[PDB]
Amino acid sequence: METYVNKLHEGSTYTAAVQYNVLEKDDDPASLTIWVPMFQSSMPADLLIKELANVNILVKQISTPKGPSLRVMINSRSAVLAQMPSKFTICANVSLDERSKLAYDVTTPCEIKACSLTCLKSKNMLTTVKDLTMKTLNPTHDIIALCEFENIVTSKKVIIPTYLRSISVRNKDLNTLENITTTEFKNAITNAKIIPYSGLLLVITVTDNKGAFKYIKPQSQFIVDLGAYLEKESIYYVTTNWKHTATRFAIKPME
Amino acid sequence: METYVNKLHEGSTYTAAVQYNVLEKDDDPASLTIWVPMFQSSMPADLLIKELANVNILVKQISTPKGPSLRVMINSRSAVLAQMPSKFTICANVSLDERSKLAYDVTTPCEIKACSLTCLKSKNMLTTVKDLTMKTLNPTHDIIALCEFENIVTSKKVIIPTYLRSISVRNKDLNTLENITTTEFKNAITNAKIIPYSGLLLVITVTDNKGAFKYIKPQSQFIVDLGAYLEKESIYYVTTNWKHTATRFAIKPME
Ligand SMILES: [K+]
Ligand SMILES: [K+]
Repeated sequence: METYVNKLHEGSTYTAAVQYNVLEKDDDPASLTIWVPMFQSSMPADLLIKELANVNILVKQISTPKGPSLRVMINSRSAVLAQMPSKFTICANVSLDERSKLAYDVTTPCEIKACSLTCLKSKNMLTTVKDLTMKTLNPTHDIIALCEFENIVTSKKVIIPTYLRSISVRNKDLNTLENITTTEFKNAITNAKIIPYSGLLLVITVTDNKGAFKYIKPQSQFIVDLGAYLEKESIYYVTTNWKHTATRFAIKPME
Repeated sequence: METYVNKLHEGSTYTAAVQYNVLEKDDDPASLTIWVPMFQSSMPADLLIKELANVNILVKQISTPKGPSLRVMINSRSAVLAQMPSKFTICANVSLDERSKLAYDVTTPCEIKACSLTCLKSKNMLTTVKDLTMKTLNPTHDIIALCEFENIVTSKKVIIPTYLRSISVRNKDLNTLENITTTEFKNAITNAKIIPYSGLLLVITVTDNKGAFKYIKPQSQFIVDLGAYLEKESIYYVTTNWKHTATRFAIKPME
């Protein structure tokens, strides 16, 4: 099994962000990716990944008010994985590969092809997009991150534009935008990481609270979902073959 | 242009449920389907469809907290279509066909290939799945509608299972289920309609409020989204080629 460890946060207690790529144990197997609800651990990541790799996964496709969902079961957990959610539900459209299909309401064993563990800061130092929608007043502009990938098989470039937040900008600040797209903000976008979680997850390190980072807790990790953009993709194919090559941004007047 | 009128409700004032299948005006065109927020009209449907067919549609793909979305603009509206939403946003993953792609933030004219108008009861006589999630106490069972289609090109059968509601069932009622899956309920499922809206929309006529229909307003239309199940399909292909052949149900103990 292929394993991946990315120590974005290098403190002893951290938030584990775990994603498995799996394959139905059957002829004509469905292929799908499962991300586990975040949980805190204190076992060093290079040891925790060995435990994560040894679990057994079963899935069941079900119908919910939101549409098709996958019920996930994780067992064969070792003692440290008491820490880890073992029953939970994820979106089937994101999780399942293009052309991959599961019968409904049948508990289905899956073989693990790969396991990725990303270490993030503690939950109180994580900021979401939803968190920030409650932090603006009559905004004037949208901030979008432009996530650039190269498909290493085809050489094709791919841009995924992901919404970050809306803000209000003073007219005088528009001349250079320097009070909004501060040096801190620009460097944080340039150096942002995209890792295998929620399909893909953009992680921006918020180094202070000025301008485009206003009302964010300093030294937070601002995490952003890309999986909604991967519904029609195979997530395992994407995390194997889409090389993250750059992150840019756009500040757009709102519509 | 192909047009479709389904008079499910045959009163003079009705809720118009309108869906357009369109094609980007370009070489290598994207194909997509747009459904319009429901609105009330009193123009007879066989006349309103002529006005609906004459509109002009433009779309713009944008990024939002929920992922990729399509901003829709409708103009070339005649006087009666003052009644109709002319600017609104829908989910891009449902709307856009498999393998169909739009550049971001570019307002894009679309040619209308087909227009469907379905007449539903007035908004106060429509019941949603969300409405009913607030109408049960420690439920014991889920009710699922099993929507059966035949693909008329390939002859393949397709079942879309859609969640309706959860309910609590008395132990004594389980012997025959007759107090839950009443004669009224059974006939309403058998005779349910699926029409081109929200991708596809299941419409169940609620003929009374007993058993599986408890806490629903009598003579309501219980409307259920199938579009979440069509993300990886082409909606125009589906409404042209998936013939609705039956509707069944399952009452499942909850998990
Ligand atoms: K997918
Ligand atoms: K679709």
